[PDB]
This record gives sequence, C-alpha cells and structure tokens, in this order.
Amino acid sequence: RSYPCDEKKQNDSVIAECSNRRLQEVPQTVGKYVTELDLSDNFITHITNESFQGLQNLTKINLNHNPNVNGLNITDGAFLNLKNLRELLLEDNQLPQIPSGLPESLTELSLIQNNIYNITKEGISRLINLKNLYLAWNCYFNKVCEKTNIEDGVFETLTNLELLSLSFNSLSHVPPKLPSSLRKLFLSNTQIKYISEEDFKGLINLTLLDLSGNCPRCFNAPFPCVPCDGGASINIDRFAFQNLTQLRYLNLSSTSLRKINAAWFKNMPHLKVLDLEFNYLVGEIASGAFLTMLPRLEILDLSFNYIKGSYPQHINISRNFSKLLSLRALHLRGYVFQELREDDFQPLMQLPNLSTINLGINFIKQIDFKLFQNFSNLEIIYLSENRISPLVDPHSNFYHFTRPLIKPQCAAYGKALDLSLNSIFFIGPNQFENLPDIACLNLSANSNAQVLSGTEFSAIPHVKYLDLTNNRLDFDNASALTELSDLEVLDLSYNSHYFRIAGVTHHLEFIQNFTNLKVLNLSHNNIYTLTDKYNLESKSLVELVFSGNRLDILWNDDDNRYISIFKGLKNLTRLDLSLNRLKHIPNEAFLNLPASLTELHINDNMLKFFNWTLLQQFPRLELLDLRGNKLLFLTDSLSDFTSSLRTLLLSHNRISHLPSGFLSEVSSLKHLDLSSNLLKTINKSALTKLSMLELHGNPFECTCDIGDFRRWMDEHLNVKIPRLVDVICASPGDQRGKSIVSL
Amino acid sequence: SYPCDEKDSVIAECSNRRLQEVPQTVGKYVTELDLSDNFITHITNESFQGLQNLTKINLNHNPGLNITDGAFLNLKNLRELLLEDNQLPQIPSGLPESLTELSLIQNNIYNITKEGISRLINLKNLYLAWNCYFNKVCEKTNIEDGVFETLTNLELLSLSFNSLSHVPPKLPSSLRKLFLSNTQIKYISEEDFKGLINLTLLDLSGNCPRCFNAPFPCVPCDGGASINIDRFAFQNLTQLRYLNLSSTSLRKINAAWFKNMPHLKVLDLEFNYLVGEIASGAFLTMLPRLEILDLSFNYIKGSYPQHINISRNFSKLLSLRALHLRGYVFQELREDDFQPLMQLPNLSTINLGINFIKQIDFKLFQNFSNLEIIYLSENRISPLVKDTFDPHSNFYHFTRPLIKPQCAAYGKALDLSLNSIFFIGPNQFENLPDIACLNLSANSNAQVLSGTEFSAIPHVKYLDLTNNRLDFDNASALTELSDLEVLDLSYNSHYFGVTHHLEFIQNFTNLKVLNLSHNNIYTLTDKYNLESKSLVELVFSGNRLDILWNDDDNRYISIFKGLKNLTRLDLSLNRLKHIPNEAFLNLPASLTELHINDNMLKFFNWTLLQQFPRLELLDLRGNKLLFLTDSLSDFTSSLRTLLLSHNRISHLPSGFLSEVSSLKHLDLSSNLLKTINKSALTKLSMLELHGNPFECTCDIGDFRRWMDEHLNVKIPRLVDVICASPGDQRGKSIVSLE
Ligand SMILES: *[C@@H]1O[C@H](CO)[C@@H](O[C@@H]2O[C@H](CO)[C@@H](O[C@@H]3O[C@H](CO[C@H]4O[C@H](CO)[C@@H](O)[C@H](O)[C@@H]4O)[C@@H](O)[C@H](O[C@H]4O[C@H](CO)[C@@H](O)[C@H](O)[C@@H]4O)[C@@H]3O)[C@H](O)[C@H]2NC(C)=O)[C@H](O)[C@H]1NC(C)=O
Ligand SMILES: *[C@@H]1O[C@H](CO)[C@@H](O[C@@H]2O[C@H](CO)[C@@H](O[C@@H]3O[C@H](CO)[C@@H](O)[C@H](O[C@H]4O[C@H](CO)[C@@H](O)[C@H](O)[C@@H]4O)[C@@H]3O)[C@H](O)[C@H]2NC(C)=O)[C@H](O)[C@H]1NC(C)=O
Ligand SMILES: *[C@@H]1O[C@H](CO)[C@@H](O[C@@H]2O[C@H](CO)[C@@H](O[C@@H]3O[C@H](CO[C@H]4O[C@H](CO)[C@@H](O)[C@H](O)[C@@H]4O)[C@@H](O)[C@H](O)[C@@H]3O)[C@H](O)[C@H]2NC(C)=O)[C@H](O)[C@H]1NC(C)=O
Ligand SMILES: *[C@@H]1O[C@H](CO)[C@@H](O[C@@H]2O[C@H](CO)[C@@H](O[C@@H]3O[C@H](CO[C@H]4O[C@H](CO)[C@@H](O)[C@H](O)[C@@H]4O)[C@@H](O)[C@H](O)[C@@H]3O)[C@H](O)[C@H]2NC(C)=O)[C@H](O)[C@H]1NC(C)=O
Ligand SMILES: *[C@@H]1O[C@H](CO)[C@@H](O[C@@H]2O[C@H](CO)[C@@H](O)[C@H](O)[C@H]2NC(C)=O)[C@H](O)[C@H]1NC(C)=O
Ligand SMILES: *[C@@H]1O[C@H](CO)[C@@H](O[C@@H]2O[C@H](CO)[C@@H](O)[C@H](O)[C@H]2NC(C)=O)[C@H](O)[C@H]1NC(C)=O
Ligand SMILES: Cc1cc(-c2ccnc3cc(Cl)ccc23)ccc1O
Ligand SMILES: Cc1cc(-c2ccnc3cc(Cl)ccc23)ccc1O
Ligand SMILES: *[C@@H]1O[C@H](CO)[C@@H](O)[C@H](O)[C@H]1NC(C)=O
Ligand SMILES: *[C@@H]1O[C@H](CO)[C@@H](O)[C@H](O)[C@H]1NC(C)=O
Ligand SMILES: *[C@@H]1O[C@H](CO)[C@@H](O)[C@H](O)[C@H]1NC(C)=O
Ligand SMILES: *[C@@H]1O[C@H](CO)[C@@H](O)[C@H](O)[C@H]1NC(C)=O
Repeated sequence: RSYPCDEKKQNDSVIAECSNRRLQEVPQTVGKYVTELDLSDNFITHITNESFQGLQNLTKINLNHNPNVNGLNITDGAFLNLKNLRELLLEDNQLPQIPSGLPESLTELSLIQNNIYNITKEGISRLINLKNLYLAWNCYFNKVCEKTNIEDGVFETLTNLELLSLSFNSLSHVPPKLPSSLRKLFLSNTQIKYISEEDFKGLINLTLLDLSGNCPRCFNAPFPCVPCDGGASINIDRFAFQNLTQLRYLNLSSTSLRKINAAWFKNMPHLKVLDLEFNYLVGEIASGAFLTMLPRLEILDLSFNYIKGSYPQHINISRNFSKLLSLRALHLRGYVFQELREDDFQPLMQLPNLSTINLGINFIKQIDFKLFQNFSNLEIIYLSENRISPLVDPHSNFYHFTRPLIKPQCAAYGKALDLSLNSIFFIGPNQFENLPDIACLNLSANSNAQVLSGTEFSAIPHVKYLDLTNNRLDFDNASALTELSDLEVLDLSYNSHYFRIAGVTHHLEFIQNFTNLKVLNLSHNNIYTLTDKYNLESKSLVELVFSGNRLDILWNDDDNRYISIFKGLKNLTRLDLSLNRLKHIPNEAFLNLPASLTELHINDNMLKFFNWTLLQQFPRLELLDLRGNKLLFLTDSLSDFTSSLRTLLLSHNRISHLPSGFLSEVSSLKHLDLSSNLLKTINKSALTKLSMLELHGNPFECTCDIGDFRRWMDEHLNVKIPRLVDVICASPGDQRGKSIVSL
Repeated sequence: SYPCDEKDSVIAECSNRRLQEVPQTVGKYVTELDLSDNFITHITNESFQGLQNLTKINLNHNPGLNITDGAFLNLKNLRELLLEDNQLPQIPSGLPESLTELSLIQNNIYNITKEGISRLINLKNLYLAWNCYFNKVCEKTNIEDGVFETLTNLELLSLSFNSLSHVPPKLPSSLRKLFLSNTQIKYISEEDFKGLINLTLLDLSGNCPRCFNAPFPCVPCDGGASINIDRFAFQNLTQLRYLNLSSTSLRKINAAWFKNMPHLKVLDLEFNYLVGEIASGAFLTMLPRLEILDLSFNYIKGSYPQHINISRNFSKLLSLRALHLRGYVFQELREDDFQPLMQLPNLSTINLGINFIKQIDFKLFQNFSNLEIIYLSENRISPLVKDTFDPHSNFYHFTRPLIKPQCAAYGKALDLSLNSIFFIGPNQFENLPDIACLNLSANSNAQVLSGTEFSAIPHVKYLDLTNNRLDFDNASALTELSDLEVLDLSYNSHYFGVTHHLEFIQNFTNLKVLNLSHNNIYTLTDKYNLESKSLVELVFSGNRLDILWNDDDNRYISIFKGLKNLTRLDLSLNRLKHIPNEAFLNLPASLTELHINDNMLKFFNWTLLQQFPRLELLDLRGNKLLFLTDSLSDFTSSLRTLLLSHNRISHLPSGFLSEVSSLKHLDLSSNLLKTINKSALTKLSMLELHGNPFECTCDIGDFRRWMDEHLNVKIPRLVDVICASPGDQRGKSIVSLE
C-alpha cells in the first residue's frame, strides 16, 4: 500500500502517480518497481542528485508546476545518475536556465513555461538522443529577455531530433543550423516577420511547420498582441518552402495575410492541412490561385477573415475550390454575411469526400437550404450562431477549435444539422423544407416557443437525436413530436415558458407514444405539477434525467397524486433525481420506482432520512448515489436488504458512525464512498469483496483508538484506499493535519 | 419581547418563527399582530384573550386551520383580518362586525353564505380569490342569493380564480373595484353590472382565455370562442378607470361598450386575437382620456408579417401616455406605420419588446415631442452599415419598470438589449433623438471600442453594455461620451486568458459609476493603475485580484490608489486568500463602504482601519476569518456597520463593545461562537448571532442578562439563536433556559 504515491500497473511497467499531493521534497517512500514517476503540481523546491537515488530504473519523471502558492533549484548533475531516463518534464518550474548536466539517455525534454532566455551547447548539444525538444513560453512579453539567445549551431548535433517547439518566444529570426532529422518545427508567436529562402533549407523531412501568430491579426486578439508595423502581413519569400516536399501540415493562422502566393505550394504535393484563420483573406477566397496547388488538402480553415465594419449580402467563393479533390472538412467561421444562395456553394458540390461544412458565427440571415441536398457525403452541417428566422494550457491548438462540432453521441446517428443560437423563435411550416434526411438536429437556444402538435418535424421525419435545450417549448399536446417515430434521444434541458414566472404546468403524455425512445432529459424544467395524467409511461425508455425539478412538491401532494410517476417506465435502468430539494421520500413513492433499475441518483438533495429496507424491491440495482445530502445514519446489516448493489456513494453527508457488521457481508459491494462526512474512528465491530473505499475529508481522532483500523488497512491491501494524503487527523492538535498513515 | 420582534401604533412581527400556537407572551399594547408563515393549527377564543386593542391580525400561511365559532368576536377594535393559505372549508362563523377588510384567499371555501358574512356590514375590502379552481371539489362556487347586497359600505370585491360561470346577482351600489379574473364566466348580460355607478375598475381577464402557450393550466372556451359581452353590459358604468380584458380571446371589440365611459384611463387587452382590431379600430375613437393601452401578445400563430397595420384612429387617443405593443411580431417598422402616434402630445413610452423586428426606420422617433422611453428589447436589429404563484399579482402586465429608473432618470432612454447588434455599425445611432440612457446589453457584440462609435448620441450619461464581447483595450474607448456618469460592463469577456487595458476611465470628466464585475481581469497592459477624480463607485467583483496582488513584481499595489473620489469599492468574489498589507493601505482613503465578502480570507489586519477615517460600512461576509481585535476603537471611530456572517470566529472579545460606540450594526451570524464572555460585556442597535453553536449551560446567562440589561440593542431572529450543546438543549433558543 504505497504512500504518498498511487502506484499501479501501466501496460507492462509500473507507474507512480504522485501529483496534487502537497509534497515539499521528492518522496523516498516510492516503490522500487516504478519506472515512471509523476510528482507534478506540488510544493517541491530543491532537486539534488540525492533526490532519485534507489530508483535508477526510472524512465519518465514529471516535475511540472513545482512549486505552487522563487523557482526550482536543480543542482547541476542532479539526474546524470539516471541512466535510463528517456523523458523529463520540467514545465512551469520558473527555471532561469536549462539544467546543467542532463543525462545523455534523454529522448523527450520539456522546458516550457520557464524563464530560460539562453539556449546553449553547454545545456543540450550533449543530448544526441533527443527526438522531442520543447522550449515554448520562455520569452513572451518578459521585460528581460528583450530577445531569446540561441547560441549558434546549438541544435545541429541533435542529429535525431524530430520535434522542436519554440513557440511564444521572441526570436525575430529563424534559427540557423537546424538538423535534417526534423519532421515538426513549431515557431508560432515568435515575432518572425520575414522568412527567407535560406531559413528552412535542408529540412527535406519536414511534415509540419507552424508560423502562426507572427504578424498577428492582433485586432480581435484575446491576448497581448503587437501587430506588425502598418497592417503588414508576415513576409514569406517566393521559394521559402521550395525544398519542403514532405510538408503535410502548415499553419499560417494570424499572420495578417492579404494575398497568398501560389508558389509556396509548388513543391508540396502532400499538404494535408492548412490553417489560415485570423487573416484578411476575403479577396483571396473569391479568386484564389493557390487553390489549384492543393489536390491533396483534407482540411482547410479560413475562419475569422471577416472585414472590420462590414456585413455584406453574399459570400464569394472562387471556382477554384473545385480543385480541392481530397477535401474532407472546410471551416468558414466568422466570414460574416447575410445570404447563402445555391450558387455560392457550387464549387464544393462536386468534391467527393467533403463531410464537414462549418459555417458557424456568420450571422447569416437566409440559407437556400436545398443546396445541401447536392453533397454525396455531408455528415455535419454546422450553422450555429447564425440568424435563421422562421420560414413561411500551452499544448493546445491555440487558433482552431479542436473539440467536436457536434456531440459524438448525436453525430453518430447520421447527418447532423446544428442550428443552435439562431433566431428560430417558432418552427415555421417550411422550416425544414428541402432538407436532406437529418438524423441529428440541434435547435438549442433559439428563444423558441413552438406549441408542438406532431406536424413540425414531418419533413425530416427520421431525426433520432433531437436537442431542444434552452428554449420555451410548449409540449402540452400529447401529439407533440410524434411525427418523429424513430426518435431515440430527446433533450429538453432548461426548457421553460417565455416568462419564467413559476407555476408552469406540464403534460407529459407524448412520451408514451414513442416506441424506441431511449433517453429523455427533462432536467431543469422546474416541474412540480402534471395535469390530467399523473404518470409517465414508456416501454422503451432506458434513461430519464429528472434533475432540477420539484419532486419535493410532487411527492408530498396531499392526495398522493404522483406516488407512481415513474412506475410505467417499465424498462428504465438509469434515473437521476438529483437537484430536487428532497428531505424525505414517501416509502410508497420509492417502492414504485420501477424495479428494472440499475442506477439511481438522488445526490445533491437535502435528505435526512433514507429507508434502506426498500432496496429489496430492487434486485438489479448496482449503483446508488446519495452524495450531497444530510443523512445521519446507516443500516447495521445492509446485505439483508440487497445483494445486487455494487457501488454506493455517500460522500458529503452527516454520517458519524459506521454500524457493526455493516461491510460484512455485502460482498456484492465493490465500491463505497464515505469521504466528506463526520467519522472520527472506525470500530473493531464494523471490521467482503470491497475493492475501493473513500474516506478523505472526515475528521478523525488519531490516536489511539484508531489503531484497529490501521492493521485492517494492512491485512487488507486489496481494498484500495485512494487519496491517502487527504485522510486527515482532526485531533489531537499535535496530529492535526497528518495523514492517518503517518503514525 | 419574545418571540415577537416589537417596534401611534405598535407592530409585533411574529412571521416565520415556527410557532405552533398564538403566543401568550405578547405585549398588551400591540395593535398589529402578524403571525404569518407558521405552524399554527388551532385558533380558539382563548388565543386572543386580553389582546383587546388589536387593529389587525395576519394569520396567512398556517400551517387545515381550525378556527372556532366567534373566536374573533371578543375583539371590538379589529378592522383587518388576513386568513390566506389556511386550507379553510368555510368562512369562519362569528367574525366581528367591526371588520373593514377580510381576505380569505387560497382556501377551500366553496360556499359564500349570509350566515358567514352578511352581518359584516362595515366591510370595505373583501377577498375570496383562489378558492375553487383546478379541483373537483368544488364543481362550482355556491354564492347565496343576495349575500353581498347587505354590505353597502363594500368598495372592493375580488372573486378572481374561482369557478362562477356567471356574474353574481345583487351587488352593492358602493362597489368601486370588482375583480372577476379567471372565474369561468363566458357571457356578460346587460343586467350583471347594473346599478354599479361607483365602479372604477372591472377585471374580466382569463374568461375565454388565450390558452395555447399559457403557463398555468388553461381552457379555451368551446371552439375559438371569445367571452361574449352584451352591447349594454357597461351602460351605467360611467365612472370606470380600469378595464381588464386580457386573455378573453377577443377578435372584435364593440365601441358601444365605451359610449358611456369617458374617464377610462387604463385599458388592458393582452393575450387576445386583435390584429384585425388594431388595424380597423373603431373602438379607438371612444377613448379621449385613456392613458395606458396594452395590446400585447396578440400575434397570429403561423405569421411573421412584414409590417404592423396601425389604424389612423390611434390619433384619437389624445391622453395616451404609454402604449404596449409586445408580441405583435412583425419584420419591419416603417416611419409611415407610426404616423397616428406622432401627434399624441403626452405619449412617453412605446413598448415594442419581443416583436422580432429586423429593421426600424429610426428617424421616426424624432417626430415625437414627449418620448422618454423607447423599449426595443428582444428584436433583431442588426449592425447598420448603410447611409440613408402570488395571488395579489398582475398575471398579464409587466408590472416592473421597463428600464432601470437610475438610467431613465437622465432622460430619453433607448433599450436595444437582446437584439442582433454583433458589432456597432457606422450608422447604428444616426437618426436617433438626443439619447441619455442606452441599453446595448446581450447583443453578442464584439466591437472594438475606438472612441468614434458613439458620436451621433454623444450625450449618453447611463450606458449598459453587460453580457457582450467588447474590446476596450484602446484608451480612447467611449471617450466621445464626455457626459458619461454610469457605465456597466459586467459579464464582458473575449468570445473564445485576456489582457485588459483600463486607461480609458481616466479620460472621463464626469464618470460616477463603473461596473466591471465578472470580467475575469487578472492583468493590465502598460499601465497598472486606474485613475479618476470623478469616480465614486467601482465594482470589481468576479475578477482576479488575487493574481494581481500575488504579483511577483508588485506592479498592482496601487490599482485603485488613484481613484481619489472613491467612496464604494466591491472586491467580492475575487478569490482573495490574503491581502498584501500595503496594497490594502493603498485603497482610496475616501472610502465609505468596502466589500471584501465571498472570498477566502483567513486573516484580516484590523489595524489598517486608522488609514480609512471615513469608513462607515465594512463587509467581510463569507470568508474564513479565525479572529478579531479586541481594541476596534483604537483602529477606527467612523465604522457603523461591520458584517462578519459566515466566518470561523470562535471568540468574541472582551474589549469589543467596550468601546466601539461608532458601531450601529454588528453581524456575527453563522460563525463558530460557543459563547459570549463575561469580560466580553454604551450604544449599538442591531446584533446578529443566529447560526452559532451556542453552549447552553450554565453560562452564558451573563449574555442573557446583558440582553435584559441592554433592551435597546435589538437582536433579530432570536428563535434561530440555537443551543448546539448539550442535547437536551440541542435545538432550542438560548432565551428559553434558566
Ligand atoms: C441530458 O441527459 C443526457 C443523458 O444523461 C446527457 O447526455 C449524456 O451525457 C453524458 C455525460 O454528461 C454522457 O456520458 C459520457 O459519455 C462519454 C462518451 O463515451 C464514449 O466512450 C466511452 C469510453 O470509451 C464508452 O463507454 C461510451 O459508450 C462512448 O463510446 C464518456 O466519455 C463519459 O465518461 C464518463 O466517465 C468517465 C470515467 O469512465 C469520466 O472521465 C467522465 O467524467 C464521464 O462521466 C460519459 O460516460 C452520455 O454519453 C450522454 N448521452 C447522450 C445520449 O447524449 C446530456 O448531457 C443531458 N443534457 C444536458 C443539457 O445536460
Ligand atoms: C498550428 O497548427 C498545427 C497543426 O497543423 C497545430 O499543431 C498541433 O498541436 C497540438 C497541440 O500541441 C497537438 O495536439 C497534441 O498532440 C500531442 C502529441 O500527440 C498530445 O500530447 C496532446 O494531448 C494532450 O492534450 C490533450 C488535450 O489537448 C489530451 O487529450 C491529452 O491528455 C494530452 O495531455 C495533443 O493531442 C498536435 O499534435 C499538433 N498537430 C500535429 C499534426 O502535430 C498547432 O497547435 C497550431 N498552432 C497553434 C499555436 O495553434
Ligand atoms: C387587470 O388589470 C388591473 C389593472 O391594474 C389589475 O388590477 C391590479 O391588481 C394588482 C395585483 O393585485 C394590484 O396590486 C396591488 O396594488 C395595491 C396598491 O395600494 C397602494 O399602495 C402602493 C404603495 O406604493 C401604491 O403604489 C399604489 O399606487 C396604491 O395607491 C397594493 O395593496 C398591493 O400590494 C398590490 O401592489 C393593483 O392595485 C390593481 N390595480 C388597481 C388600480 O386596483 C389586475 O391585476 C388585472 N388582472 C389580473 C388577473 O392580472
Ligand atoms: C453594476 O453595478 C451597479 C452599481 O452597483 C449596479 O447598479 C446598482 O444596483 C443597485 C442594486 O444592485 C441599486 O441599488 C438599489 O437601488 C434601489 C432604488 O432605490 C430608490 O429609492 C432610494 C431611497 O434611498 C433612492 O436612494 C434610489 O435612488 C431609488 O430612488 C434601492 O431601493 C435598493 O435598496 C438599492 O439601493 C443601485 O442604484 C444601482 N445603481 C445604478 C447606478 O444603477 C448594477 O446592477 C450592476 N450591474 C450588474 C449587471 O450587475
Ligand atoms: C447544441 O448546441 C449547443 C450550443 O452550442 C451545444 O451546447 C454546448 O455544449 C458544449 C458541450 O456539451 C458545452 O460545453 C457548451 O457549454 C454549450 N454551449 C452553449 C453556448 O450553451 C450542444 O452541445 C449542442 N448539442 C449537441 C447534441 O451537440
Ligand atoms: C438592459 O436590459 C437587460 C436585459 O433585459 C436588463 O437585465 C435585467 O436586469 C434586472 C435587474 O438588474 C434583472 O432582474 C433581470 O433579470 C435582467 N434581465 C435579463 C433578461 O437579463 C437590464 O436591466 C437593462 N439595463 C438597464 C440599465 O435598464
Ligand atoms: C466573428 C464576429 C465578427 C464581428 C465583426 C464583424 C464586422 N465588423 C466588426 C468590426 C469590429 Cl470593430 C468588431 C467586430 C466586427 C462581430 C462579432 C463576431 O462574433
Ligand atoms: C412573442 C412570440 C411569438 C412567437 C410566435 C410567433 C408566430 N407564430 C407562432 C406560432 C407558435 Cl405555435 C408559437 C409561437 C409563435 C414565438 C415566441 C414569442 O416570444
Ligand atoms: C476519399 O476517401 C476514400 C476513403 O478513404 C479514399 O480512399 C479516396 O482516395 C478519397 N478520395 C479523394 C479524391 O481523395
Ligand atoms: C431494455 O433496454 C435494455 C438496454 O438497457 C435492453 O437490454 C433490453 O433488451 C430492453 N428491453 C426492452 C423490452 O426494451
Ligand atoms: C421502511 O420500509 C419498511 C418497508 O420495507 C416499512 O415497514 C417502514 O415503515 C419504513 N420505515 C419508515 C421509517 O418509514
Ligand atoms: C466626487 O463625488 C462627490 C459626491 O457625490 C461629488 O459631490 C463631487 O462633485 C465629485 N467630484 C468630482 C470631481 O466630480
């Protein structure tokens, strides 16, 4: 049972996770099998060559973010002793120089987020084995350095280096004498404004070059941002990329480009991905000679090139876009225009493999929707934040938004259409005319107040994942959404009436009509009364999310009206009743929770009482989540009540005592969470296939009655007890603040 | 006193004290007993023995309630009895004839018997709303023939939210205000409102309602049928000021209805079907004295027409003060469409909210000589780039001011919140009247403020830009509005770790109030101070002072140091663990009021308050403070209001109150006191101790006596000043012991 680290198997070797653990030195209590040690995000101040003796087998050390709340003192030669150290991470250590005397065995080295202004032969030219060197965020609006000093030739002895990052450093010019072995060179945000024919000569293996953020489009710029003198673009020579025949990824985002020279791409037959955002390329997009040089481009990003001051009627697409045969995905966010006609997109209609058109953030008023019918492979039409009306971390892509445009779970069903954040205030009769067969539709946040009658989706009848969240939809009618007989996922989260005065009544009869509806999300609808029918009914449904509603009212109704709301959900396995303000649940109401349940969530309510006997009604229940409540006690024999429960979550409650023979002999129960409660000790009498037990944030009384518990922690090494550091003695005050393991 | 808080009359507040019976510990004086929101179950005639000079009793919201025969009869000076939310089956028998106002709202009273109320001849104001509705039970409210005709001094009768089906016969001529909203009447005969010549207000709303997209359950009349109202219904109603026909599903309005009614002042037609009537509008000629007209939410379902068709007969509305046209829904507003309103000499509010209007020929608001309030929220104006629940509430009318008073007070106010102005167009404000108060809130507006955008309306004094994505890192930003006094930039952030440059503030000659809450400000470029000689209030909540002041090179020790006229600073929600001692001392010594609440403060240097000689109010709530001096007097003598709610203070000196003198309000609620010392015990007027784990034996009784000794020092919420230890005591009020 490791301390303070969490050791464990990783593939075919053993790993010590020792982070966010307030340590002030390296531990010497580390397992002897460990080959990779993460000590990051801690209060460690000094490293000497003593700090990692008896761990010669180490391969990977991470000392990132040390310390938290001067710098990190690394005594020269501190690691030379580690003959198998391949990867060494030293980010955010406030270093003032590359550590002296680093071990030749290294292959990956990160020195990001330091105050290293000097790249010497003294520091790195001895590491002939480096593949991956990362030096970014080292001189970035640091008043000293005025400029990064790159000792000449420092890099040429690195004859096996494949990755060099120097982004967010003031370099003014490209370092000379870079090794032939490079495949990826990152020079983003380096105030490199001119690029010569010499700069990238002898890099015949380059697959990636990043020159983004030089001559920034510093307008609309979140961060500190010095645009070049005038409005000037980065200046890239005519033959700058001539010997770069392997280039696959080129990023020229935010280089203020107005024109694009087609000659840059004459010897680049494999360019796969080209980022051109935050530039001024509206003219170029209309003509675009360079589009003829890119038959293999798979991703083009031209987002946010809009002209300041302008909201022009139409977009203008070069016919040359048709010369983009390999194109998978086009990103045109924030060009900004009013009307999209069938004709404007003719070039793209032939491109065989085009699956993503991203047209977010253009404030487009009208789209001639029939155009999308002419694409044999659209999977993702993304029109968020437009104005359609009704019809009648330094390791992150800094400039191109990387997360999925549309949730996987939605997109997975088929064609995806995202009309979130438009002006669709009611669903017009012609709203979805001429649309291809949409499987996944997003109307979220349209101030949309439709009274659903079963006729509004008929033109796209096969939607399977509908997201309607954050509108004002009236689904009082029991015919509502029935025209979509294949619907599998409906999200009504955050739907209210166009007033948010309380008191709104709901009719939920439409639910029963669906024959393969699987997941329904009624969260935050502030549901306190159902009118006429008082039960939910569906043979299909599997998941119901009832969070953020007033079950509290519903279930204390004088007349027992809703004692059976969720019983007629006959196949349900997952029910979330969190955030419903519950103090006490009517024993009758709980016994009508449908017995098909596997996962019940009642967390974040105000329960003082929970009747454990009722879990006999639930022979297939595996996960009970009761966190964030006020409960005071537990049954003294849980095994009696259920023998199917695997996971029980009691963190953030008021429980002070663990009953005798409680854990004995539930057996069923693998994971039990008791953290953040009021336990002071754990009795000899309370002392199973339990494989994890959470106890952090409980005020303990060490010493001495606690000793029982300890020898239990030693004879049961199988019972993993996470987060030991945060299992803290409350008292006596001489122990206070210690782990209960310190003794 | 206990348990009532008691203060030409005398009011005992016994609201919300979890009382289970009418206290007998009630000062004989008391003429107003408020017992609402409690656990009271029975009211016998024992309950108000020797409380014989009571004027008013509230018993609302208890807890149904078992009130005995003639239980209130004893009380000869009782005028006002409120009995709302008491689950009563029937009106109480034996109510005192002295009553002048009764309320029986939210009960189960399905029968209006003479037995119950006909002997209450001094009644002036009767309320029986919300009793029979949405329940089986009763099928209909049984109202005894002639029950009201003996209440000849009755002025207001409210039966709203009951099922009546027809208006009650035999109503007393003295009625001035009859309320019949949501009562299920669908026809109004000539005879129903007969002889009621003193009526100033009639409410018939929710009768044949416009149900579809109504919040609460709602039932349109069979078919699409409106309420049917005889031609003459209102013939002998010449005195009416208020007519409420909201949600009556009206298509056609009979101008004859208003022949005899030349003083109607407020007409409400929200939630009807009157797009046709707004167009023709014969009834509009019968309203010379009308001041507030409301045609809101009459949109035709399906439709989103180009234009709004406004009858010329709108110009026969010479007394109109405020017109409400929300939810009409139309794409474009032409200058020509609002001609009829341009000669109305006293029109000051046009309300066009929630119409989804794409365009507005703005120059049209120049031909109106009294417009103070143009409210255009939730429309779709775009950047311009070209030259030329509670019973007693109003269900259908938006009661609250359309624009914050503080803004409108400066003059002509334009609200364009929740529109589509993503950047400020070059001609955005051309052809506007001289505008003092502007709301541009919630427009996804990403404009780069360069000091030229606002020049067409340069006399703006109040400007609201909250919930946008503005860039004001240029020092010229907004400086074209030299008369600017209030500027709100709360919840502005970059669209996607953003620098801020806050030099623009300094340029303003006359800027009173700057709000930058929730701007996640962690760094300032170039200049590290904020400078101004005008600014009186800065709000800096929801920013990252914690970063700026844990700054390794001390660049921000004097951020606010230069706001020389500052009296109110708000550093709430700044995640401040610690304040650097000197940085604290560099807060404008002009301060009257300092808020450092809802941070994470473990220590607070109580000495640095000698430096703040004007300080009246200090707010430290919701932190982690472990202790306090002990000698507050030494450190300041101006402090009137100290707020310590929600800290970890376990000791209370003991040199506190001996002597601070200056202090009028000390708030120690939700701390960790176990007791108040004997050494711990000259004027102060409110003390807040509830929420502490008090140790209830056998001291402190000294505090118990010190409460008796010092009666002046009001302590609120006694009932929640709770013994944590030891059960027995656990859960009792410290005033109960011996
Ligand atoms: C309305 O309510 C619905 C239904 O609850 C919500 O939609 C669900 O949202 C949840 C989370 O909010 C989703 O659950 C997550 O699915 C992710 C995708 O999993 C894929 O890969 C995994 C692993 O390889 C497979 O098991 C899986 O089948 C998928 O192939 C997971 O990445 C998430 O992981 C969770 O656990 C891990 C630990 O294992 C943690 O790191 C995470 O924190 C996390 O909890 C998770 O399981 C679910 O997929 C959604 N379903 C649907 C149908 O959309 C909506 O969010 C809600 N609406 C609103 C407005 O809130
Ligand atoms: C200019 O464009 C180029 C692309 O042409 C772009 O380069 C990309 O940089 C990102 C960010 O560094 C890389 O993505 C990472 O790849 C590394 C190695 O595979 C991973 O370590 C990263 O994963 C970490 O972070 C992830 C979340 O971001 C986590 O999932 C995970 O836990 C990791 O901790 C991440 O996957 C990417 O490899 C390159 N692209 C290529 C082809 O090499 C560059 O960023 C752009 N420049 C700027 C300033 O935007
Ligand atoms: C139909 O339209 C009618 C036209 O207004 C609505 O009648 C109004 O109903 C509301 C809700 O109950 C009443 O609100 C009450 O007003 C009185 C006011 O008393 C005085 O004191 C205040 C103090 O400042 C002052 O502002 C006023 O001018 C008064 O002189 C209060 O006792 C209540 O707290 C509450 O504010 C309106 O008073 C009433 N108007 C009139 C003229 O009687 C009616 O609500 C509409 N129907 C529906 C269903 O909404
Ligand atoms: C950004 O910061 C602004 C400045 O703090 C916020 O504006 C202030 O908002 C508060 C409420 O948060 C207002 O204070 C209230 O005003 C009312 C009005 O009282 C009336 O009667 C009193 C009698 O003394 C008179 O003095 C007033 O002038 C009014 O006639 C009070 O009744 C309340 O109790 C309370 O004091 C401020 O007035 C208001 N200031 C301004 C300039 O508007 C603003 O809300 C913040 N913005 C955001 C988005 O959070
Ligand atoms: C529908 O569109 C909305 C609006 O963009 C998406 O909501 C975002 O969801 C992501 C990931 O779930 C959140 O981190 C953001 O907070 C949301 N943004 C906003 C503005 O609310 C939503 O995910 C979309 N639905 C689907 C199925 O993809
Ligand atoms: C500008 O318009 C916004 C949007 O309507 C107003 O925001 C409201 O502010 C009040 C009180 O501060 C809140 O109770 C409401 O919830 C807000 N509404 C919304 C939709 O956010 C704001 O009051 C307006 N500003 C001025 C100066 O009048
Ligand atoms: C992507 C995007 C672009 C713009 C925008 C469009 C046109 N002209 C501008 C001028 C200025 Cl000074 C600032 C922004 C704009 C506004 C909002 C937005 O979300
Ligand atoms: C004022 C307002 C009006 C509308 C609206 C307009 C036109 N036709 C409709 C048809 C239906 Cl079923 C529902 C709503 C409408 C929607 C939202 C809103 O706030
Ligand atoms: C399109 O995708 C297929 C499947 O991967 C690929 O084999 C094909 O070569 C691609 N077509 C073009 C024109 O690049
Ligand atoms: C219920 O859904 C579960 C999936 O959770 C599935 O295994 C079972 O077949 C379904 N049965 C019915 C009748 O829907
Ligand atoms: C707990 O449930 C059992 C039925 O399993 C019932 O007899 C008992 O009344 C319940 N306990 C409480 C306190 O309601
Ligand atoms: C400072 O504020 C006070 C108090 O409102 C005001 O009287 C004075 O005129 C202000 N100073 C300036 C320079 O405007």
